[PDB]
Amino acid sequence: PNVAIIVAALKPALGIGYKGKMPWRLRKEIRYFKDVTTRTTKPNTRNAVIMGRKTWESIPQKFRPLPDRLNIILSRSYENEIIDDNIIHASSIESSLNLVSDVERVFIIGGAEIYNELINNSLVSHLLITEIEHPSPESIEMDTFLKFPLESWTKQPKSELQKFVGDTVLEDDIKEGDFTYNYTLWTRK
Ligand SMILES: NC(=O)C1=CN([C@@H]2O[C@H](COP(=O)(O)OP(=O)(O)OC[C@H]3O[C@@H](n4cnc5c(N)ncnc54)[C@H](OP(=O)(O)O)[C@@H]3O)[C@@H](O)[C@H]2O)C=CC1
Ligand SMILES: CCc1nc(N)nc(N)c1C#CCc1cc(OC)cc(-c2ccc3c(c2)OCO3)c1
Repeated sequence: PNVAIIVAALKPALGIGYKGKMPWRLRKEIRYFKDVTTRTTKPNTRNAVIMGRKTWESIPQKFRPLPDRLNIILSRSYENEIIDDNIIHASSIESSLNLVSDVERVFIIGGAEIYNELINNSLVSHLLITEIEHPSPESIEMDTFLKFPLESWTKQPKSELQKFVGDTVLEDDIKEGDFTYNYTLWTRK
């Protein structure tokens, strides 16, 4: 299964959150998030999403786990166990892949502690970074930042991104309030 990292970051500091939660609510970006992590090319198969313990708690308690997707929560306290059909607790990402079978794609959906560690892993080959632009980056309060070495990564064209998402609509320069974001694909050099 292909392991990929999906994230929304504000240029150029690559910020993601403030005081434990996201400092922006983009309606079309959430729709993009729901479509890519669910869509499958192979018959009778489903995609998996790996998240941190703090992200799982921040996600609405009545709207968890995420429907149509295999929810995997990383925790050093919990053992490699299967609770139900959708929720699986694992210590590492290498152990979670061996435990589950018949999975097409694997997505990494948060958070900061997970992003910074899994970027330097051989399993991850693709990045679905949503680069957000703002006229005044200093105005938005931020304390959480991404530590990615994008110099070792190659930015793929829009045609390569379209193949990865399928028939998902990709709009250029999506303006919501003051924010302007674009979907980009990244592969290892
Ligand atoms: N815009 C975006 O694309 C998104 C932004 N975010 C932002 O990121 C922030 C969340 O990041 P953060 O606070 O770091 O929370 P995380 O989701 O990264 O979870 C951290 C917790 O997960 C556990 N953990 C971390 N690494 C491992 C590991 N390697 N093995 C086992 N367990 C591990 C630890 O708990 P334990 O010791 O119990 O195991 C730790 O306390 C939020 O503020 C949010 O705003 C998050 C998702 C998306
Ligand atoms: C959807 C935001 C997002 N975008 C991208 N590009 N990558 C990501 N990893 C994420 C994310 C995330 C975790 C998260 C945290 C959260 O608490 C603040 C709420 C949501 C969330 C936000 C909107 C939702 C939803 C979940 O279910 C469907 O509608 C989702």
